[PDB]
Amino acid sequence: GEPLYTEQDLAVNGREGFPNYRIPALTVTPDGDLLASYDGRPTGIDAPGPNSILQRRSTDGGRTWGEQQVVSAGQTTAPIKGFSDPSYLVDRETGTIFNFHVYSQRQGFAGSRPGTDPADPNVLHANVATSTDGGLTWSHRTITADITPDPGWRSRFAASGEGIQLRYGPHAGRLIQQYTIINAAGAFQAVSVYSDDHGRTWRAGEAVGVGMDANKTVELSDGRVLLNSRDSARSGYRKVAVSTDGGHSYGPVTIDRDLPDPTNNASIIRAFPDAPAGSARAKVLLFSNAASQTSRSQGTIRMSCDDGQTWPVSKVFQPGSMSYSTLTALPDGTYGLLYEPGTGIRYANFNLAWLGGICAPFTIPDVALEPGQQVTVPVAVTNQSGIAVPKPSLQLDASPDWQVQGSVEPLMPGRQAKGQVTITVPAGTTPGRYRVGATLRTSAGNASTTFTVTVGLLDQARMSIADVDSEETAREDGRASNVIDGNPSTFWHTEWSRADAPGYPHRISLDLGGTHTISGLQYTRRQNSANEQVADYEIYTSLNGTTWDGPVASGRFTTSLAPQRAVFPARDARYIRLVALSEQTGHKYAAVAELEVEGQR
Ligand SMILES: OC[C@H]1O[C@@H](O)[C@H](O)[C@@H](O)[C@H]1O
Ligand code: NA
Repeated sequence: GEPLYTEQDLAVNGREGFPNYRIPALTVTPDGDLLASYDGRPTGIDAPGPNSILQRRSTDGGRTWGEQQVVSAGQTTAPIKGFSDPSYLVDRETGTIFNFHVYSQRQGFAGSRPGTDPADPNVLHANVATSTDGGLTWSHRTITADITPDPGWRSRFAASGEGIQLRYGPHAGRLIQQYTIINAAGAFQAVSVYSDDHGRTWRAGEAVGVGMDANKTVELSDGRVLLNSRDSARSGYRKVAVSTDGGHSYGPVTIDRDLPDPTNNASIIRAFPDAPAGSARAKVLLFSNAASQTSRSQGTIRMSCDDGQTWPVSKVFQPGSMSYSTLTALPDGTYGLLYEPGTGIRYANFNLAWLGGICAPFTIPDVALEPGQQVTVPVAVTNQSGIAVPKPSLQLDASPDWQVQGSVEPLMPGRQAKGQVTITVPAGTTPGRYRVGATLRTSAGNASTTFTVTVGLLDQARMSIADVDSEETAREDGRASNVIDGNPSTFWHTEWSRADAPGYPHRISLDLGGTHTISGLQYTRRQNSANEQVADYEIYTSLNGTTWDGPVASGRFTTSLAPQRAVFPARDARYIRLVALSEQTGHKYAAVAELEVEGQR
């Protein structure tokens, strides 16, 4: 029915006993009682500040809230004791409550020394409070010696927010809390901690990932576990993985470019946690996070109705500052959102009608073309809503001076719809990749997708590296072929891990896959570091890749994060070469996120 958003603080900084409140946690009890947990920070810092774990209770479904009670009390007189980064987990089968948090002594996450004795003051401990009675009374234990089977795992902390219980498959019942660890080589890794015995005993799964951090899991309509992680390598995105063995082990980790993230915690839940395995409702996920690649702001809810493959629906809940957010499914059928507005801990409620979407994701393929050209690309709407909509329309958001229109057949339940998008790119459009937004506008909700229209660039897929002067592959992935992989988040980086690596000049040559009329090169700097930016440069081209004609163009790049063009009289060529002559502030290394070649396909 009617859209609903509502919002109210639970904690403000310098009020009710602490000068700082952070790190939100939120669950629903087998009663329907809502529990909000969070850091009370005397000295305003994460571990090892002598922090407390706090909690409040709503016995009327999120309208009103009881006293600010202490679950875990920090010791601020020496020996100091810190308890921080809270995360709930309900076992709805026994109905027991867990609340995981760190127990820190002298050392934070950074300086945690290997070992697992509770008494050791240089270990950051894994703690879990236990409550068998709805979260009123609490028992306390230290589980580090159970979840460190690799001795070089020198550090750990449970991902703040809320954890899961598997409802399906051979592992049904299993409780799963996510951790981040530090291994011997000091890489940040993701790992599930689980219990097959309702909390009695806990163990660690197989560590997966590099550049990981605070991360969450959700069980999909088929019982697979989706991991969704914070990227500590600062990609601008969420990292993702999947387990087919109930959180023991995950497959390859990828950057999820559907999911821009500023290096912040995020949350991912089942919208319908009790639905049968395999059902339409069992594929529904809500995702909350800072929807900006660069700042903790524009908090955004996304809805997936296809196990998180596609994310058709999104809506901003907070324009301004928004750090950690966590979601929880309410018994009333609405949703709890506990986030960080900046003044402490806020509690928000929304319903699915607020989100304002239609479960009907659509695909419109990427298209390549020269300027002057007209092209029809099809639309395929996968109507997952199961409802009739007489007259849907397609709004497109393309460049100001393009000729664009969208169209979509009537929307029918259970069956797909067809649509079309015609595009004319006028003569004189700047060569580039154009991200065009498409919106499906309908009576019962909107869905939207993006697709790229490449204008006068050559196909990267046909390209290869012909030569590179220098590349780092030992201590990080700085392969030259990264300039032609599509991903501004992966880069070429000249060797750095050895001291005798060359400085400038640097060189990278592309083989174009064939001979093409070419007229320019677009350079994209490395996005997450500023000391390997190319300044002075020359460009060369070749037909046979050994006789080089040039410099055909020359100049100096800016510190602009966007693609920058270097243009030259059109000419046939099978190869193009970039010579980086200098760095922006004089440094040894070059990094390049992307090279595109302006030319005729
Ligand atoms: O030695 C310089 C290196 O510094 C590292 O910290 C960085 O991750 C590398 O990309 C490289 O720039
Ligand atoms: Na790249």
